[PDB]
Amino acid sequence: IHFGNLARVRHIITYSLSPFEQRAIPNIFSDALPNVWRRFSSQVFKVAPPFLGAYLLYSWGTQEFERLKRKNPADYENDQ
Amino acid sequence: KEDAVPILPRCRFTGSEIRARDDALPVAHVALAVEGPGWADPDNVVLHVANAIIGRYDRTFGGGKHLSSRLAALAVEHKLCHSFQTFNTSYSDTGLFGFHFVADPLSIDDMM
Repeated sequence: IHFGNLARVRHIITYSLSPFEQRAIPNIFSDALPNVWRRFSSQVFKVAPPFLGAYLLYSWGTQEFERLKRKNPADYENDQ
Repeated sequence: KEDAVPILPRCRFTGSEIRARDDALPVAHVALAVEGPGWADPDNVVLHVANAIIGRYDRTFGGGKHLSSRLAALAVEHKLCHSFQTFNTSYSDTGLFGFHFVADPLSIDDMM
């Protein structure tokens, strides 16, 4: 029994309609997408940054590793 | 125009709910209904016969656990409510067929 002991609530009214009287995925353009954008926007500058920094570090370290496998001509300039 | 009886624009029924909650009230009231046929329909007779089968109850009915109304018996046996009533409220072109019961906060679900 967890329904009826939860909280003391007073004066709130709610209106809802049967699933059969309304559309499942309504206003995709007027409401849906705008918010999807809203949400994306609000977050991008919090998430994206450290991932971008992670990328660079990866890129650097990867390339730097290959450069150290290549030969430096300055070791054979007087090997005649 | 003077001796012409105006036809009323029809009212649309909607399956839906409205919950006015106030835990500060002693008991809770719930009413549920489907759309009715309207005065003219013969079916209204059968509908009333139907509500006759379900009937109504209220803590003072002495018949108690022996009432013929099953819902009433259960209501008694399991202390389901303080009272309940069926109804077939008709109107010109529509109506409301349903029930309304009064119960304590913790017996609302079983009653329904």
